[PDB]
Amino acid sequence: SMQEEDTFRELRIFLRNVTHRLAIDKRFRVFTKPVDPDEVPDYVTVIKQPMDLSSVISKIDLHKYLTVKDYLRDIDLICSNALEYNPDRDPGDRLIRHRACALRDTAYAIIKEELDEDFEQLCEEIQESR
Ligand SMILES: C[C@H]1CCN(S(=O)(=O)c2cc(NC(=O)CN3C(=O)N[C@](C)(C4CC4)C3=O)ccc2Br)C1
Repeated sequence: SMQEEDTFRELRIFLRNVTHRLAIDKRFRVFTKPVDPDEVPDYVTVIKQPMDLSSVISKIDLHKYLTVKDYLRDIDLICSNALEYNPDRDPGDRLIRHRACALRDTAYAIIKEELDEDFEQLCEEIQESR
C-alpha cells in the first residue's frame, strides 16, 4: 500500500539522520569512506563484507533496509570488521577498536532514545508480509 511505502520512507529519513550524526562525529571519520584499495590492497582479501557509513547511505537510498534491525546489522559489521582487521595491542589498533565500539554504542544509544518500538514493530510486520 501507499501507507506501507510511507512507513518505509519514514524509516529511510530516520536512518539517514542517524547515519549523518555518526558521519559528522570527528571520532568516526575513518569509518565514513570505504578502505582505499591502493593504500590497503589486502583489506578486500581479509574482510569478506566491507561496510562503511557511505555504503550504509547508499543502501538506505537503494531501499535495502526495511527494519532498524537490518540497519544495525550493518553498524555491527563496521564494528566487527574493525575488531577483526585491527586486533593488535598497539595503540593504533586499540584506538580504531575503541572508535569502532563507540560508533556502534552511539548508533544503539540514538535508536534507544529516538526509535518508537511500535514503528520498528510495524516495519517488521510489513517486511514479514512480503
Ligand atoms: C585500514 C584500516 C583502517 C581502519 N580499518 S577498519 O577496518 O576499522 C575500517 C576502515 C574504513 N575506511 C578507511 O580506512 C578509509 N581510509 C583509508 O582507506 N585510508 C585512510 C585515509 C586512513 C586509514 C589510513 C582512511 O580513512 C572503513 C570501515 C572500516 Br570497519 C581498516
